[PDB]
Amino acid sequence: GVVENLASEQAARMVAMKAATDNGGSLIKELQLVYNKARQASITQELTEIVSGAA
Amino acid sequence: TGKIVQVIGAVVDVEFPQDAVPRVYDALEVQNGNERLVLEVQQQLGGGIVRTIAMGSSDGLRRGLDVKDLEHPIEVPVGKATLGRIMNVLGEPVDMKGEIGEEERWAIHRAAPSYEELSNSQELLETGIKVIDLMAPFAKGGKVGLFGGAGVGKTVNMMELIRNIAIEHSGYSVFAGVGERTREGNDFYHEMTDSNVIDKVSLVYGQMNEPPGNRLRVALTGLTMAEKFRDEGRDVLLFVDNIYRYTLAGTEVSALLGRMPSAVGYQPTLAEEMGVLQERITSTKTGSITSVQAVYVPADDLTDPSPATTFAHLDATVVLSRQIASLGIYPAVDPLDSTSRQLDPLVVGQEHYDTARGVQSILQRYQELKDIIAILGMDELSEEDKLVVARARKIQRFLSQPFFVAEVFTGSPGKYVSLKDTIRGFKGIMEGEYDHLPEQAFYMVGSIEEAVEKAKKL
Amino acid sequence: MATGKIVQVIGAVVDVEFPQDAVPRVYDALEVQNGNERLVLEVQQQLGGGIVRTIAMGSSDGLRRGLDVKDLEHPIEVPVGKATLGRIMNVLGEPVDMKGEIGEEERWAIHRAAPSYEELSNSQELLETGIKVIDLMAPFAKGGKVGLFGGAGVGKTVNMMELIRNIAIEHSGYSVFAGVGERTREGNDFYHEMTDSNVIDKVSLVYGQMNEPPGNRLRVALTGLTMAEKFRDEGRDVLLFVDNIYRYTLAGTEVSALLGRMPSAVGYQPTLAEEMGVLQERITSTKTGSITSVQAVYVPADDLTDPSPATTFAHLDATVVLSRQIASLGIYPAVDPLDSTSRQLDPLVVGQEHYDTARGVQSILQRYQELKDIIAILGMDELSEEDKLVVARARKIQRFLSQPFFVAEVFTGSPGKYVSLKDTIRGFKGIMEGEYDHLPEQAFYMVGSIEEAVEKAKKL
Ligand SMILES: Nc1ncnc2c1ncn2[C@@H]1O[C@H](COP(=O)(O)OP(=O)(O)O)[C@@H](O)[C@H]1O
Ligand SMILES: Nc1ncnc2c1ncn2[C@@H]1O[C@H](COP(=O)(O)OP(=O)(O)O)[C@@H](O)[C@H]1O
Ligand SMILES: [Mg+2]
Ligand SMILES: [Mg+2]
Repeated sequence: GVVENLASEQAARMVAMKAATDNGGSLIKELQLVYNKARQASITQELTEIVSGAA
Repeated sequence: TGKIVQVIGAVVDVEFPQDAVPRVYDALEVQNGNERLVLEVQQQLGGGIVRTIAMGSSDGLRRGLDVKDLEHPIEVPVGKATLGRIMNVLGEPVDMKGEIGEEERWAIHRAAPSYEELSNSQELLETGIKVIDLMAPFAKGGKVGLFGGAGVGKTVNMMELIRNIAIEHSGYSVFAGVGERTREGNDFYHEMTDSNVIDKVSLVYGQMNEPPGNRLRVALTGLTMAEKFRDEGRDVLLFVDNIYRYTLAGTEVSALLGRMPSAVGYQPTLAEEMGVLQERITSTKTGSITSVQAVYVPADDLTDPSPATTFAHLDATVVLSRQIASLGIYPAVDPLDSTSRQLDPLVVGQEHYDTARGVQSILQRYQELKDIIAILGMDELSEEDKLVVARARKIQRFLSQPFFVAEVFTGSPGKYVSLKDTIRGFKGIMEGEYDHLPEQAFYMVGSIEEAVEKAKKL
Repeated sequence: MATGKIVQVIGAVVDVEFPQDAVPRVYDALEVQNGNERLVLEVQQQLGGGIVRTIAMGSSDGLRRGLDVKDLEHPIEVPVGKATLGRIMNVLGEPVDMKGEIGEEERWAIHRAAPSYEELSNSQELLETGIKVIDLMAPFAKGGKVGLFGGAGVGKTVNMMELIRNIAIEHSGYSVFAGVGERTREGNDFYHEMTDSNVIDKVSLVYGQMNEPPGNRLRVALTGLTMAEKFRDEGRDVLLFVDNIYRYTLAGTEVSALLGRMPSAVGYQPTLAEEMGVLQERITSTKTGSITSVQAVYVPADDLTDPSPATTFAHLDATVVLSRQIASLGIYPAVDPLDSTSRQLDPLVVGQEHYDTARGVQSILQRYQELKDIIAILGMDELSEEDKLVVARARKIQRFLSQPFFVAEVFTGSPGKYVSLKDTIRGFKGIMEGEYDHLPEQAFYMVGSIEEAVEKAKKL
């Protein structure tokens, strides 16, 4: 029983880490939308603060 | 006596004789075709030129038209005769009834009451809404603000507060609709009239159809009426339907007035424009104004300058959020961001205060776990963190309530929950005495007994 | 006579118009009577006909239009030489210590051209500072530059005080301290510490305090540089301490914004990388003498990447990064051994002995970083017999890098210790070879030299 429980533990850890790696990959693609939106926002704000200060 | 010399959008330039030039904030009058247009002067430029904003549609204005200098600011009817009637920004009647039989007219530009006159009042005010008066209770004579993006429920909440306070309250009441839908102003006008409370409410409307001058000045008119009722010795309710449109209408006009832009394109005078309004809406020794203000948050960004500079002017701030409304949990109040000046042990008592702080503590601990729950799933949690998560989700459900004004949306009938009856329920959920019920037993119910019942029926 | 007149005043920016025969040049100094007082202006731009735009080197209040302005036909020029040792001076070379006139023979203009690439000479003589971790992990040669990077409260200023004290006492070398944007509280503490430690007579100080207009805070680095250059021409080896490069760049940004130049990357002036080079290129060892420099540089919000620290990296020869975590565990000088670095740390210059000791220490600490997180989970008894040895030796090495400074005695009462480089290498090389495996860890804490660890172990 102990050895079977150990093999079962290894199998469950394998599948749980599979699930966690997919959950991390699916979160990179949310963080990148946030990052792109912030990149664009900073470019716009900076360039407007320059051009609108002139003259 | 004056001549128009420029017309840019909503701002008009007028040239007067050297010695006849109007004062700031005076009102001028033009005959725009078969119409009479009112201009309010903003600035005195050099040489008898004076720059104005048009309180009307700017189209059709030629250069060289003759404008007449009325020698006084914009003045609006005020007092008991303005009661139960709809009014323009210029104080003109806009319902189809006759003229307003007012005895007195006041200028809409005034100084705020002196520091010596203010008054302070801990008298708590009950609203039958669980979240608002657990987390962010407010007092008679205080200011409340409802912060939220677009479409999250900060008008439904204001109509429920109107229902729960302004029908069960004796004094007069005022409603200013600044830059919002005319459909909803009509719906409100008829909801009042078809229940005979209309004749104790005064209405002013500057809705979103109208050019910038109207949306810019229509808030000061509602304030002037409320201040007249305050000075008579009464106590008043003042509801402002979206105060964000009062500064956006300033941003629209600002660049044409020749002022350099500031942080995110906002006028450079944003904080002063906002303060010189928010400062005259306060209670005083002679009478009190209780207010509720809806405060739109652009792009859901709570750090935008316009919301950011408003938080300092309110006593109770109720922050609605989209990431909760999209769970179907209404009212979508965020309890980790709502707050009140009145939440002290010395004001609400140790038990109310302690329940509120425990609820914030649980929901915050639940926020901290969401990233590990998202990566590693819920089974890696300590055996007592699973319990924190279960009670946090139960508390998130129980914060929901069915409103009487939201029957049209969901069918289910409204509920009224008293304070004594909500702190008891939350103390129960926190102490663990309802751990055997399912989450859904708590969604959209009244007091805790209705949850204990709904569990029987699944 | 006074040929000019003021025509505008807008804050710190003053416009003066001269007859077109006698327009001042750029960087010339003007002078005006600001009431019962004297104010000097520095010309920045010749714009238009006879008109000149300037920065006031003082408070602008009280200036009228139409006052008479007189042009000193030379840049701002300051006293130099031995006369300045032990004195405090503002950007204009006037004493702010109330000890009276300076007594200088000679005055030099603070604007001058850097050495040509053929006048230089490259000599690899390492400085000896007396601080264990710096001498070992970040050696720097004469004529080179060192940067003390870190956040706030980590020790940049007291580390510079300690370096000054050692250089002045144990090597009798002159020094110059340029307080670019200096907090007067720390400037006074520095003055009283230098005079109490009895080193003031070999330092000359320049303070541009924070309460002064941007022009004062900007030009102070050049005054300190000019004094250090005068000492170099005499054939000496001097050492120039700049109290914060971050505030040099901020003063440059403000001065730029006042003159209305169109800003750049994150609000910084356009000329940022040119100002930094105008400064850092005059600090070099020429065949006649040598200027060494050590420079504190605040990193705002820990990011090492915004233009202010990012641009200075191009000029440094060694970098010592100070960490508030290390400082909070109480091991001052709070230098991180793993991230600090040097361009001189290679065998051909420091010899194989020093190089191998340094790399061995870094390797032991890097391994202890690995073992920390196994010790946390599995407990320590699951480590090998050898790994428990790496752990004990890494902990001893980590204690031994701390040292009691002479200038820190005011904070802790402990007397300071100066440690020669031979003792440093010998001590670390002994610890890494198991020579001292029998002493307790705390025997090495704040102990200075290795021979004082064996003394301290007897008392524990
Ligand atoms: N208590 C509630 N029950 C159900 N739906 C609600 C409730 N409160 C608000 N809503 C929903 O919120 C939506 C947003 O409406 P509204 O409050 O007018 O937004 P806004 O605040 O921008 O005017 C409504 O269409 C309504 O369906
Ligand atoms: N070697 C040290 N010994 C004792 N205290 C120190 C030491 N280094 C720094 N400190 C503490 O740090 C404080 C400020 O250090 P300082 O070097 O001025 O920081 P910064 O680098 O931000 O200027 C000092 O007041 C002192 O209390
Ligand atoms: Mg609305
Ligand atoms: Mg410092």
